[PDB]
Amino acid sequence: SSVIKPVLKITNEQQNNLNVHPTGKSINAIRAFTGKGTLIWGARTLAGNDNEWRYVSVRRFFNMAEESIKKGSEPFVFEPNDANTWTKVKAMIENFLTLQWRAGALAGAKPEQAFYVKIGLNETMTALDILEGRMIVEIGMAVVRPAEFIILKFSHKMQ
Amino acid sequence: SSVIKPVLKITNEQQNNLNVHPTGKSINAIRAFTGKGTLIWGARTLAGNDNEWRYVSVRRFFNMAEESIKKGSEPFVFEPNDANTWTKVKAMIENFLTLQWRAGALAGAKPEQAFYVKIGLNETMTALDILEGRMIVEIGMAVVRPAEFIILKFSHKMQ
Amino acid sequence: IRTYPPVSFFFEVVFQGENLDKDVVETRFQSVTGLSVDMQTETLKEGGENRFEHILPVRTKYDPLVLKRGLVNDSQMVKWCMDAILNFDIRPMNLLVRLLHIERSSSTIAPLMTWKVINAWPKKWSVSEFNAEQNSIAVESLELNYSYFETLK
Amino acid sequence: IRTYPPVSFFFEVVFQGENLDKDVVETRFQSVTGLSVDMQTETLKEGGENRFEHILPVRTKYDPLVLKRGLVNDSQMVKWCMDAILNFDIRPMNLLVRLLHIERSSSTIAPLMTWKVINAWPKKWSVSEFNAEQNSIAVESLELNYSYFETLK
Amino acid sequence: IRTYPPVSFFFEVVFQGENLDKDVVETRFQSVTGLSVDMQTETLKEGGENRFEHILPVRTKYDPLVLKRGLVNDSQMVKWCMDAILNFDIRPMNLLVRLLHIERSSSTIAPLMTWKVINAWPKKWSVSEFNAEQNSIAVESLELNYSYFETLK
Amino acid sequence: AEYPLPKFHFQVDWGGSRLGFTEVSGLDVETEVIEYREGNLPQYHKLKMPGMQKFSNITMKRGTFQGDNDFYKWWNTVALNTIERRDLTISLLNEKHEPVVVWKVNRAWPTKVQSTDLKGDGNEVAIESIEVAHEGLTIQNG
Amino acid sequence: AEYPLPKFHFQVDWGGSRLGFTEVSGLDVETEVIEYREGNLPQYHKLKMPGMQKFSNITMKRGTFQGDNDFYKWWNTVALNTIERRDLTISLLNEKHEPVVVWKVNRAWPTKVQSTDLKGDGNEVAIESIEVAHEGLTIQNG
Amino acid sequence: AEYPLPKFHFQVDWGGSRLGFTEVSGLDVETEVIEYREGNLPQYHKLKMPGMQKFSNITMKRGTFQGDNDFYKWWNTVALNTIERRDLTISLLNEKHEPVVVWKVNRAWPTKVQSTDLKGDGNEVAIESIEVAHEGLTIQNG
Repeated sequence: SSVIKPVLKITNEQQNNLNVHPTGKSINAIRAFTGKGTLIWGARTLAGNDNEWRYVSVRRFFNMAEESIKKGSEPFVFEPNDANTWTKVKAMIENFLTLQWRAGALAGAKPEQAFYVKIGLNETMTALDILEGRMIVEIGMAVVRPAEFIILKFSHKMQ
Repeated sequence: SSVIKPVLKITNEQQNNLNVHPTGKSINAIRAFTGKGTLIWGARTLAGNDNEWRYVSVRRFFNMAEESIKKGSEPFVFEPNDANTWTKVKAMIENFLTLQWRAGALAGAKPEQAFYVKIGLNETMTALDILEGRMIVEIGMAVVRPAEFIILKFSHKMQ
Repeated sequence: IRTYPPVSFFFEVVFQGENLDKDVVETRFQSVTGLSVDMQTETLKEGGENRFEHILPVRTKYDPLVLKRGLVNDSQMVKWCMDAILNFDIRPMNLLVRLLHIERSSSTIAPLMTWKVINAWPKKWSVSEFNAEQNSIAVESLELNYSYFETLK
Repeated sequence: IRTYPPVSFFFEVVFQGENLDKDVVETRFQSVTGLSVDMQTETLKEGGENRFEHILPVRTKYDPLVLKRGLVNDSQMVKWCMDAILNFDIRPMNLLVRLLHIERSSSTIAPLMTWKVINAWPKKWSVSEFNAEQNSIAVESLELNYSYFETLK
Repeated sequence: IRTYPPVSFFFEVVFQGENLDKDVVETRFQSVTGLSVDMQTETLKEGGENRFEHILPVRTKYDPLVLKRGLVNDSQMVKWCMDAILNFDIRPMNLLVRLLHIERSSSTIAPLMTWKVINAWPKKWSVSEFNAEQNSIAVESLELNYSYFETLK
Repeated sequence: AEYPLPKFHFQVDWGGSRLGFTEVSGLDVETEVIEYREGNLPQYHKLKMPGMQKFSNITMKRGTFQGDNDFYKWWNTVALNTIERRDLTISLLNEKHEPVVVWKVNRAWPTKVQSTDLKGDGNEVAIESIEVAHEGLTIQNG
Repeated sequence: AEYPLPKFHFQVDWGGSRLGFTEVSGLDVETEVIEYREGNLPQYHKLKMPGMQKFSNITMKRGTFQGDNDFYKWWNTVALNTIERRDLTISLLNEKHEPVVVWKVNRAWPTKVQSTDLKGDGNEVAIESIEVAHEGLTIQNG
Repeated sequence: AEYPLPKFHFQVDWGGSRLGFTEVSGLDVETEVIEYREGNLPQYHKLKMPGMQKFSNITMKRGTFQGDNDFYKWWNTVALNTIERRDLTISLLNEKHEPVVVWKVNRAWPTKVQSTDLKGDGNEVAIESIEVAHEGLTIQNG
């Protein structure tokens, strides 16, 4: 909004070396399209060769989820380190991730296909961590990734 | 318009080697006709022996259709690579080609005889392709071609 | 032997004229009518024959041709008509009227019936009323004179 | 190439006259009609040719122009008309008739079609019936003669 | 500048005559019509000018004035009319026709428009059909000739 | 969020002493459709194009209290073709008693006023109602 | 198989921010009938033959959320006879959240927008609705 | 015997892949009546005489399964005034799964195809329907 024009014009042959490069240091481009205006083209991070963290949206989603889980878990500090607190925190985390699955952010037809949360003695914690005041929770989450190139095949049909 | 005259006069015996030639490098002619003025005569490309791309109008039509399909499809970049986006893009393409059939540009008495559009897993795309971000659509179109020669035959009718 | 009659709403008009046969907007009409012929006669009575009289042929008359469209703001045809009407300069033309159908042997659009209309020139031109309180389309109507029409057998 | 035809209910009338082109109430009308032209001809029969007769052009005729409004109690236009009618003193004027549309390239109101009407002068004036038992508006109607009309190409 | 047009059902008629202007029942009417004027012309063709013809003014014509009421069994006006009709003794009068509105500056009834009708005299008188099987009112109708009408400016 | 809103908390500004009503209806916008077809179209159904607009009347109800005769006064403001015209504003509120959706009505004036029915065994209150004409309406959400 | 499908899991693509709706109707295709008979037919009833086609309008409902005013915006896109036209796609899904039956609608544009009713004792949400005109529709099963 | 038959066991042959339907109606035959009287008849009421015949349309319903799009295909067989026409046979069976009453329909072709409605809370299946025109019908019992 409130934009007249980019100062430089970038073509496809130039963006070929801006989006994919041996170093992984991707650069996103602002380009004008006819009848549309000035658009943001490219959504890749500075780690563009990383099989997990190529895309901006995946990392932003992971940051949001992690901070909200952190806020939800904070009220349990200074509690007795026993099975009851483990159960409480596990229930909180599963409820949050279920609400997130319902919104369409996680992949899968059922909650059991989207995430898992685990805590327990000799499962995630050794007694050493328990006695000294630590809790260990293991969380896994399934996400989806975007498509960037759309291709077409044109042909003639027998009359 | 605003033309007095061609600098050279071209006859039929000379255009015989300008319109059809073993190399395919056709040359179109500007000729004066009595009572009509100066007309453009010939509508063939530099690939005059190609069974598909002889005529200028066919290639210009294909270019127009391809660029408009491109513009229509651009808003779907960066979308999730799933069946819903495939459905969305397929519907857009069929609607455009239907509007073009209605105008008289495509051959056939019904839309099903003029074009076809296809997309799907193990139909146009493969599994691995999904993992990278690519969509493949197959489109076929039927067109018509002009007539160049008119032959008249005369005889004596019996009284 | 026929079992079902043809349909009237699929039709076309072609102007075999100055260069109007290649202009797409010059073939699209909302309505076409006026294709009818009439024989005019006189009556003669013979004395002594009281059972009937004699009807004798005299001449032949044709109806004007009427076309209706939505208003086209720049038309070569209307330039031709207004040149005839304002500057008293007429140049008659030939026309074709076609009734179309679907033929298949896949399918194709083909003419079913064709009439040739000979020596047409402008007769009347009109546009519909403008009214601030109605939902309507600006519709223009043209009427033409001609000599006769024939079937393209 | 056109796909949709124009609409008839957005229009305007302009009087290129004494000083009426700047008066706002003189451009607002409920209805305008009468814009049509007709060619009148005669028929000639040639002996020996029994297939058709000859139609020969004679003259051109135009329809009167009709305007309808709600009654305006003080109008300069009506003073002009009543000066023509009561004191047999006529002074013809020129008119424009416009059909309007919305153009955008944001948007603006612009003329779509324009006709020039040459040498108009009063023909008839009327007001509708007064009736104690009906819900109605006092409506006045004016009819004008003119020489011809042309398209502002 | 006007935004809303006037209403037609609030009106009055006044007879400026023998002594009828003070009689209350002589101002109450169910319907009044006939207030329209027309210019009659002739057509002249000039040789060599094929684009238009000349319209020349000739004379002016006015419509009769028509009044409708429920039947009044004793009317001085009807005595005036029947004296004209039975004894061939006519004495023309002047009339006013008023269109009324509410003005406030509290409120008051005031004239909005006024026409003067000059030299009126009887033309026709009628009463509606009597029918044993219908719910109806006896309605009388009067038609008058006059010379002309003018606006009371 | 993921939860919709209710219809049991609103307010009407109409130029009276009381802003409370029991029923509010007639909020609607409509447009006309014009159909067209030429003879040689490979399509046998008609084409559509927008036309003129149309707005409906507004109906509002309220209970009857002692000392309140505003509906009749506004209706009786009428003269031959003149009447007092007003700007009518209807709003939707949330839980902090603030607006959320606003309907704006230009140049409203009443066309019908309907009084109550009386029944001896009736264990119900006295309900009066009004119907309002207006040129155009608008919708503001957010 | 031997079991039919339900109607409680679908999706609509219309060019807005939300794909969820509460009601979808007006999916129908019709054709006209022409009758004919000649005088000497050993049959006394008329013969039938296909005519022109006709499509109905589309009606869709939705609950009202805060900050969403797409229906009014699309309706208000109208100009004298012009308006933004869209391609409308309605689908039916299965248990893996994939499509099964698709309705394709060409050149849709809205003709009516109806807002909610307000009742004080009402324990129901606010429902808005739209009606859509469109040239032609198609059906794809499989 | 002394016991009547039920209406819950039948079959339809229409040229499709499935012979099962949920509803069958529109089986009816009608004739017109012409009235006449002369002046001196000792009878003051009119005389009656048979006229022309009239048949009604046929309506059939079915549930929606995956991979079955026959109704739309048959409807879409239409051309300007031509279409594929079929012979329709409807039967009534007994307990050994054999026919008992047969309706024979000549030269049927579809005139309307109506798709389903979608409701989120709906605990009902998806029902499509068709309406069929046809020249004449016949009844065979026994």
